[PDB]
Amino acid sequence: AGAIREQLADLDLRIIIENSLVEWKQLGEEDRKIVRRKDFLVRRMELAKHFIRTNIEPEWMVLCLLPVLPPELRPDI
Amino acid sequence: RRDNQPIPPRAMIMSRKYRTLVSSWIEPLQEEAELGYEIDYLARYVEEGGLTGERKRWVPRRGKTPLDPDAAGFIYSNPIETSFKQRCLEDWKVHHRKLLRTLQSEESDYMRVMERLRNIIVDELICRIKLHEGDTEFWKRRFL
Amino acid sequence: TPRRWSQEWEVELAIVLMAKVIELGGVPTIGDCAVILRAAIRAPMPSSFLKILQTTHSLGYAFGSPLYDEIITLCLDLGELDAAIAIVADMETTGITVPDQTLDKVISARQSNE
Amino acid sequence: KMDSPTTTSPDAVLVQSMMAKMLHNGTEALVMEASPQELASGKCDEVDFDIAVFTNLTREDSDFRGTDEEYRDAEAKLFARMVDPERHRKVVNIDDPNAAFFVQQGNPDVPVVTFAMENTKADVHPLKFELSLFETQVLVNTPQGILEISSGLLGRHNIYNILAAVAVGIAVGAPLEDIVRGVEEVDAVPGRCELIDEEQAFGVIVDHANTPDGLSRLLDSVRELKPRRIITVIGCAGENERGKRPVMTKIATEKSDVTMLTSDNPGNEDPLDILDDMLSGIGWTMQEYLKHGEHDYYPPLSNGHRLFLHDVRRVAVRCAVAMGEEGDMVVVAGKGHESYQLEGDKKEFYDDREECREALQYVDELHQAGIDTSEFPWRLPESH
Repeated sequence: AGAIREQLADLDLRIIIENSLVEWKQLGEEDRKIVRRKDFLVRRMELAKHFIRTNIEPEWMVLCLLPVLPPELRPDI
Repeated sequence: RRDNQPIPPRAMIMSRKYRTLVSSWIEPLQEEAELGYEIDYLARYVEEGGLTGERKRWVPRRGKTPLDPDAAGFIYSNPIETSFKQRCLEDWKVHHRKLLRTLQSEESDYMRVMERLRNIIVDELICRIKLHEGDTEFWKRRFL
Repeated sequence: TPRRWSQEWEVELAIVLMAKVIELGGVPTIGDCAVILRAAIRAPMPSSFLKILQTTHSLGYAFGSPLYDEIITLCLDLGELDAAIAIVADMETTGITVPDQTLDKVISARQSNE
Repeated sequence: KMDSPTTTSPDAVLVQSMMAKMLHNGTEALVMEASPQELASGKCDEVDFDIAVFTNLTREDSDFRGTDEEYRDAEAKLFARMVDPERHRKVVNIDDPNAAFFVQQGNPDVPVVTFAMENTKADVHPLKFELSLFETQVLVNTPQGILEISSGLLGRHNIYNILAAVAVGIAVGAPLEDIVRGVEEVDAVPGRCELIDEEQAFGVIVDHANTPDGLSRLLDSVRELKPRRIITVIGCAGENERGKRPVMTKIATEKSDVTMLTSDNPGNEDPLDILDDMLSGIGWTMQEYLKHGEHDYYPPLSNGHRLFLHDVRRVAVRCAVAMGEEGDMVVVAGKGHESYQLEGDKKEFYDDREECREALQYVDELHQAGIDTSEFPWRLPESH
């Protein structure tokens, strides 16, 4: 999982948007895969945009520390 | 000009290859010109603050802060660089896509203008097809 | 119907744009002037050669001697000697040293056409 | 060896302090460097010099806080003390235009022995020499006869150093056979074009050149040895000397077939920021170089040379040795004999000589393992 965190931390979110947009337009110029790939690209560029305008870092999807529930809420877990 | 408003420095920002908006759409893109002599890169280093630690380093770093100073002010970075040649070609294609779209919504000549439009993406017959984009009065008549 | 791109159209827009930027307080770079100049050299319109160097030198920029050799030899290739004789005329007014080989070939060209 | 403090200019107290220690231990003769800075500062003012040797004078030391005349007169202080004709001797290199000024210094009656590489009027001068990547062979004409010397020192600038040692031996009337044995005994002065020999087909030299003019002189001395390619490993110190960073890259890329930029002493500065400053001297940026890495291809420069980059000095030094071929020369400049790599504030132990020595041992097993290390990036057998 550490390798994944390095990929997430090193992502250029602005590059993702431009690459997804140009690939999306190329498929438009050209049947169950093209439509599915188009939906993948729109989701990816939507995801990148939200990270840019918020304070959420995508590398936080990989946990380095594990918060622990307070004891009174765990008198299974 | 009519408002007596000078061009601000942010508009006249300089790229790495030392080009401004005067010549950045001629399309050897992101490349310098001959100048008839070799560029003095040491002069650029000193004039960019390289002797005092105030130089702008083009080293990619982790974080959601763009490296390009021309991305300042935009919500999601500046537009991708498109030359004036690409823009004219894209504009040329888009118009004929609309012509192909309206032709399909309404005989040998019809097939020959069909192929010619697809080939672009006889031309005299294409020239009679009229677009009505923005003409509310025309669309009101067709709505009635 | 949109207008189709031509390198001639691109140059005349750049000359208009450079004039507006200078008259509105902007300083195009020495590289910008060469890029507009380089586009013309690929384009051939030798008429625009006089004005591009005029605004280049009005900004205090001097191209290298080989660059001035390129435009003069380019004019001879197309036969536009009127631009070449005017280009050497404005170089002399600016006082920039002009290589001997360029002077020799323009003089030979002037003698040939007479 | 004494555990000498890591000060580039020993103080007057230190020079006297250690000098008596040699006397207490039985030392009879001594040789000291007389730098212009030490002579100007008066540190060596109380040293009773017997023989004064003058090698050359070129305006290289930017650290000297003085004019060229002050730089010249500072070195003349040593020659000014040449007073006693019976005890003192003078050795001068007459190829330098200045040499006349030094000969006039001090007592003119003191004997003077002249040596020159090109001026045949010198007392000691070579008759013929051969230069190679591994050794130099020189036939030197001396007032007492001719000598044959085969030395491990490299470059024609080291012929002068041999001639000066011969002339000093001539001046003290030393046995010719002692002249040849003593010169041929010295093989590698540490950090001064020090050849790292491990029985391989390419030369590896480690030098202390860390300035634009030092690197230019070093690479011109390597080129005259006629190698097939020159591979230079160079870096810049951090937080200081910010003006030489683009300059040293332009020099290295115009004189070396392959250039490998790296980290010399980052200190508290980020190593990739210094490398960006170096890259600016040829019109590149770190971002552009890293983009070429993604496409697994680094294009050559306008002159056809190659530039590579790595911020870890240990990686960059050993990868440059692995690029060596038959009849090449790998130049590891910058540190020389220094044994520390300053990162942040801690002076981590790091010897350039050890890295080159250890890389030469294990370069064989890397090549038989199918790895193609001709350039960057390496081609593993399991990569396409």
